[PDB]
Amino acid sequence: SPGIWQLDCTHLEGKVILVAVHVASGYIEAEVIPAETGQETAYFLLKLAGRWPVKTVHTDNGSNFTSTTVKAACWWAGIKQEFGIESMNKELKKIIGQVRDQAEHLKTAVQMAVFIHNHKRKGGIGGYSAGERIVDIIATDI
Amino acid sequence: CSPGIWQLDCTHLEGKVILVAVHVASGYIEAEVIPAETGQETAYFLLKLAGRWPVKTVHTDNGSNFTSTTVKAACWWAGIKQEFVIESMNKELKKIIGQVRDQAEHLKTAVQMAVFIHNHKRKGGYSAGERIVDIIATDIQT
Ligand SMILES: Nc1nc2ccc(F)cc2s1
Repeated sequence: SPGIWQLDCTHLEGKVILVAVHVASGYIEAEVIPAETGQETAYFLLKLAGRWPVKTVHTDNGSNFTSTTVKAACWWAGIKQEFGIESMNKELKKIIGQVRDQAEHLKTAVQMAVFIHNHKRKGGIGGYSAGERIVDIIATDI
Repeated sequence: CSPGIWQLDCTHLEGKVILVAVHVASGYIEAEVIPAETGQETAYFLLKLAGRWPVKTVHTDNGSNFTSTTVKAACWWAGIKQEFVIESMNKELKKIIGQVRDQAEHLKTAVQMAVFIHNHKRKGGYSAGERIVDIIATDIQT
């Protein structure tokens, strides 16, 4: 189902990175957040939901994800939370390692890695990148 | 017009700076309150945008944040041509901001609520969110 996303917090360089994956496509969005809090998580989720048609979000029982602020954002946006990507975290961290030297700050490196992940040609022919896939899948669904 | 073209501009509200991106072919928008009207903040926003959508060309005015070499380096890295609608989009967005404000103390949150309403709810029978995905998918498929 094209409305399903997984969200998770992972950790690198002593910082927190919130990762969202579109399950059907493998498309990713990620951002370094100042602290592993409900407030930061809710803002991230609200931005995500204004951009893609988000219906259900699967997370673990981490305190940021079970927070009242996240519950409120999901309620406002009409998102169903399921409690309850690890390979995605691994792939994202791998790409981060590949570009890390091209930025001073991890926050910039993370966005470079998202770009690379979503846009890189897969299987030796155009049209099968994560970013091309999510667009095709969502368009076909509507 | 080409599905890879976006316009970016800054607008102001309550003494804060709001960076706005419009996908020209669809009317879809992304916006965020940014800490300062700087090249660094603009470049970060643009890198995130470019990691999410296939951005080929960005139109802006000659504001110092848009002409900065940090924005230029981001465009180089991401393969984006800079060229030096949004007017009305700014007014539209501000109107919605007032309408969602009841669940948003901070303008930061309000802005994202308004983007959500603009892209998903307004149908003026497709939403801008449906249109962008259909325009881009059709481009990919051809
Ligand atoms: N490596 C790690 N860094 C942080 C930073 C914050 C936090 F809450 C948990 C962790 S685990």
